[PDB]
Amino acid sequence: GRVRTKTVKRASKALIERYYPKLTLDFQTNKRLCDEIATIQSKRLRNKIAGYTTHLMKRIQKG
Amino acid sequence: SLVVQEQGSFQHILRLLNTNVDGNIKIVYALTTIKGVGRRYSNLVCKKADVDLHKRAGELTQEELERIVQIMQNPTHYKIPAWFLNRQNDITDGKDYHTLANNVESKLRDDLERLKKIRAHRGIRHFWGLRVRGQHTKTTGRRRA
Amino acid sequence: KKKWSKKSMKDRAQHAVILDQEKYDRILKEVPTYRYVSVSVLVDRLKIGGSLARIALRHLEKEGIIKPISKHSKQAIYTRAT
Amino acid sequence: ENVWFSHPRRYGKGSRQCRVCSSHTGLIRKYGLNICRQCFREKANDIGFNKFR
Amino acid sequence: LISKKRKLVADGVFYAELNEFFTRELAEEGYSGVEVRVTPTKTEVIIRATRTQDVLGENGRRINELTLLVQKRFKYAPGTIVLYAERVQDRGLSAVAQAESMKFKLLNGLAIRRAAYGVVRYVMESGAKGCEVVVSGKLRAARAKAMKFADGFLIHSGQPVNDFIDT
Amino acid sequence: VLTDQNPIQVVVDAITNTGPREDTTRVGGGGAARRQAVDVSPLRRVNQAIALLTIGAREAAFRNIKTIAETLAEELINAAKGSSTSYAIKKKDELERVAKSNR
Amino acid sequence: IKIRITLTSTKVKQLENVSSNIVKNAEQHNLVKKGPVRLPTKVLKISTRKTPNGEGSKTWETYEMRIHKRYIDLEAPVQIVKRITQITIEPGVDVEVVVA
Amino acid sequence: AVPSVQTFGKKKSATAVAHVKAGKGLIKVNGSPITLVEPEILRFKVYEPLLLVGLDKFSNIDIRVRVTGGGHVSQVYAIRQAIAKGLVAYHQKYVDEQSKNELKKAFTSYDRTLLIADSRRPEPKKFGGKGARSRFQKSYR
Amino acid sequence: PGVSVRDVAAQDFINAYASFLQRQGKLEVPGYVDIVKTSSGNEMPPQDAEGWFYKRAASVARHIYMRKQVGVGKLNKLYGGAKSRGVRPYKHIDASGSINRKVLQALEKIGIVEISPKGGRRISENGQRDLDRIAAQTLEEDE
RNA sequence: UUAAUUGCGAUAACGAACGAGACCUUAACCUACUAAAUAGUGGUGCUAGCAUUUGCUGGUUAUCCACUUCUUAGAGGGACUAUCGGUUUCAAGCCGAUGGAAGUUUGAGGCAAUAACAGGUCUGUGAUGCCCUUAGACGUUCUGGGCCGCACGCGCGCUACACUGACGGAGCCAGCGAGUCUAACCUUGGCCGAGAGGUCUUGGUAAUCUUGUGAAACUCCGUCGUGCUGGGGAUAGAGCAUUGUAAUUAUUGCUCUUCAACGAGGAAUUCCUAGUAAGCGCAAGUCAUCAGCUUGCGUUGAUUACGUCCCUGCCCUUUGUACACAC
Repeated sequence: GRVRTKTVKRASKALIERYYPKLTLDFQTNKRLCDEIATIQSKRLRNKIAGYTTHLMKRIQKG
Repeated sequence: SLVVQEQGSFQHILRLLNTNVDGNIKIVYALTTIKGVGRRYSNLVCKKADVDLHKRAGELTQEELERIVQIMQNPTHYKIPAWFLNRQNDITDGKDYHTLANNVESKLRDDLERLKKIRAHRGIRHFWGLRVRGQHTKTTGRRRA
Repeated sequence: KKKWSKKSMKDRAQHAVILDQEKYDRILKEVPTYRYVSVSVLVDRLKIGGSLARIALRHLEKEGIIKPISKHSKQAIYTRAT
Repeated sequence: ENVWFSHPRRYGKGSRQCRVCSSHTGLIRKYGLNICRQCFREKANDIGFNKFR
Repeated sequence: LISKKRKLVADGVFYAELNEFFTRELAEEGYSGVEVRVTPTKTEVIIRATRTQDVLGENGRRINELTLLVQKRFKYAPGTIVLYAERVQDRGLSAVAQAESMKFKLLNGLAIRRAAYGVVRYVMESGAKGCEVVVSGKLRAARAKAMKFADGFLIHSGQPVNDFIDT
Repeated sequence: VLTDQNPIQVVVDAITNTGPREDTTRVGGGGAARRQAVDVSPLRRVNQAIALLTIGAREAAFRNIKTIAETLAEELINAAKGSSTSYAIKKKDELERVAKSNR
Repeated sequence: IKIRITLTSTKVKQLENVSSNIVKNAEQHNLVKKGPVRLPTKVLKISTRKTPNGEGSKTWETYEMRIHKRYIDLEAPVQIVKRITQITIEPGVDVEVVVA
Repeated sequence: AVPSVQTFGKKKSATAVAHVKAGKGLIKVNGSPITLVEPEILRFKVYEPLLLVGLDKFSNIDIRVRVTGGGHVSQVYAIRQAIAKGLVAYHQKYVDEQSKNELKKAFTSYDRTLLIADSRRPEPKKFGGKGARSRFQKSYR
Repeated sequence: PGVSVRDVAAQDFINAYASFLQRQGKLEVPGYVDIVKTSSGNEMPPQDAEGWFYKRAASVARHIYMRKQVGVGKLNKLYGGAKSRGVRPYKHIDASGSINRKVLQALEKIGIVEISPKGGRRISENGQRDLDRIAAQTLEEDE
């Protein structure tokens, strides 16, 4: 289904907890830095993390 | 588009060698009522007799059939290559022939009896009524006796 | 022994296939007032043979009384000009 | 002497035998490897045939 | 002579044959696996063995006769088969070597429980993330049972089993 | 060639005329009690309206002289005009009638 | 001489590197040649039952072998071609040369 | 030096490649005119473009199509997609983008497959059944 | 206006060319026709007894023209169909080669078709030159 | 909320492992160091039609020239619930709006835990104890027989009961894939021959050879018209061929005669949610030619998808038990 797992949820949370000023709300500009900041062994996985990072970025933007 | 005047000469039935042959149907498929001549044989005998294929069994003259029956009786006379006939190289004679309305059962009895008299495997099978062409009798053929 | 059959009745259809003057001039005088004329229309109204229906249809278009609109096989759609 | 093996086995089902266990059933004659279906399963990995779908 | 399709499928059997041939005589020699190097008019066959001195023998006695076995098995021209043997590092990282080691220990008379505990302990020290051993059959009972030994974390499903797991 | 008005309208009038306005559904009850009448959605209407016209045509041209084209027309002619003899129409009110009794 | 070296390995990575270093090694001699031609992959499918006996649901496993054939066209003298092909020989890959 | 464009349309397994140039307003498929396939059901299918935007874009453009793969109805689908893309790509390179974005808007509104190749590829068959999802038969006694 | 072969219909061409061949009466058929099955899968011979060969010759003539090289076995496949093996499911069956072979050598005999390199037949110069009179009826009537 | 012990989160638990997922395989836009004339080629050479004005197809064989967008699949690629609209302690997330080779994880598949089953296989194994076993035997074979035998019942299946259909022309269009040493297999053309196969093989490290898969289905036009009829080799007889030291219980293919049951099949029952079902046929396994089976496939392409648990079974929880291999 649409739900994502811990391996992308904690990875996205860990990146934001550490790399907050380096990433931003847009997925495309977040993909380019996620694959160079964190060693991600899969194209599909790195896509998932970048999507959950920008998702929490939108939530952080409001409260 | 071609249209004809239909008279009383139309024959609702035809008498070919003591068998009732239907009128009001195609001549090619009317002759199939004879035992021994069917769709292909009627096609050939009608080609040899030069009868219009589009015409029915109604407007056919007596001469048109008399050649048709003559072809049926003696096919090898009209230079037939001996692969249309149903009885080639008869065991009793060795000469090319072709069975008739009543001859097909007579020779079928004759060719079945010779197997019976020699007590062959085929002959004892025909005497038994079981399958003779190797068909398994385990599954098929229960409601037949 | 049971054979599991129904064996319904029959209507004993009498489709004539060699047409005489009585049928020939009947269809000729009755091809008008027929909005839709086809092979099955002829046999189910003038009780002619199936091959007669298509042959007669070819005759009615050769001279020309019934004007065809669709010349497809397996379904012939002819109307009458007015 | 001549009758010890006189009946031919150069064709049919007796000619082919598994090149690993000599069995005559479940053989893979395609591509000329001629291993039985039981033994090919163990030897598929090292023969290069791998599961993908 | 043979299409490149059928030639390659015959290469695997030539390897599958060689792999099975080299697992029987060289059992006591700690044979692990073989690799075939194909060269124009030459064939290099490399053996990874536990005991190089045993697979070599006196004056190469134990390395030349097997070279003759493979030569006369597939009827190549003499001198086109070269046999090499090397000591393979990471003896615990090869499941084949460990499986034979348990097999020989069992044939010696050592208890199954201690032998299986020894191998997982040895594979522990060899640097493995995890190891698993199952000894199935009659164990102190006329009825068979398949009781297991393991440590670390294994993987069962997915592609990584095909590479990260040696069975 | 018949019904000189727009040919397409007849089909849509046929479909709009044989869509069952109400039918009855199966209710278990205490083993077996009754059937209950329920309304029919317009999408279900079109599903049944198309079906009955196409079922009638296939069953009418089967084993008879009539071609599947001409008999599928005669079902649409009577369905659009309203004759209570077309296969679609008879079944439509028959289902409606039974739903009325099994409200 | 119009040589045509051929390559009929199964491991794509072994094929792709050995073909890459066959072009760069031939180009470093400043000789004429064509780039690689990628022929369609030839998958060899062995569809077999999974069970050894004849009991159970009819389950089948389909093994596949991938065959990758590549040829490169060159026109180089043999006295340098022989020393070109035999070097950087790779295990598993099948690099072979033909004459005419 | 002749203004040309080569494009493609696709179907389930059919593929039509169109060579579109500034020619004499001719449309041809497989070496034969597109107007003479004449099965009277799919004549309008290949006619859909010129029937809805007219011949104002077909005056001085010659189009030749080579379709292969699939069946009769599939090839026709590919033919429509090939000629559709060719007119799209022709007004992309040479004619104003205004002409192209308006014909795409009309082609999309009429039929999405006039621009998008249908993504409905067949499903492979699996064992234990006659097809992809159908099974053989479950017998119980 | 411009003249070309394919710019005309395909269905009316095959019949019209056959009538051209039948009217001319130069195909030089030996005459053993209307005897053979015409296809082992076809259990009945052609209905058009007086024709069925002028059309077949017309059919192959257009077929060889649109192709480059064709063979006896290839045309058997093209004109073949499915054989009804009764209870057994249907299978593709090739046609008899004599009908196709002797319809091509007849085209050779009259000049329609010439032998070709690499094996097979080819549309000949004489075969194409008589298509102008064939298409004349089509172009005159509609324009 | 789950085509998810998937997550959000109260929290005597914390931190983990396996399983799920992730992973691996396909379709398809990179147009630049993924293409040979193994694919339309952009200009060679001319022939067969009309316009002397502007097409529609065939092509010797190492001059090529600003060569690659279709079955061919590497390197930053691409589709992550874009963004947005609404609903939920705004928590993970049902649902809609343009979008892009595609959006409920893209479709499909492989891989796939811990207990278990006296599940199946000793008839795959040269993997394994016992058998009045080591020169009359169950071992080793050779000839002839036979699951290839019929009162009957059952399971998986094939072809039909026809005008949306049979037959006769005719038009022709896919995709998986296979094919050569102690080789005559892959029927290409020039074997007159004529289903079948002997002559010759001119034939590619199998895109240029079978096969530009050149096929069945399908689809202008005509033959019978509703009948146990052209829906009929189901069952017999007669003959013609090739593989097979050898077919008589048809090996298989081919030609000829008659209708046999069968006329939307009872209770019952199976499979099925998309280019699926269903129709259709082809390659491969088997194979000494020729298999109604399987595996793959590809051609033509149907009614609802806001589903429910009453329709037989799964998962979790709570509860009762006199059950414990356990209703």
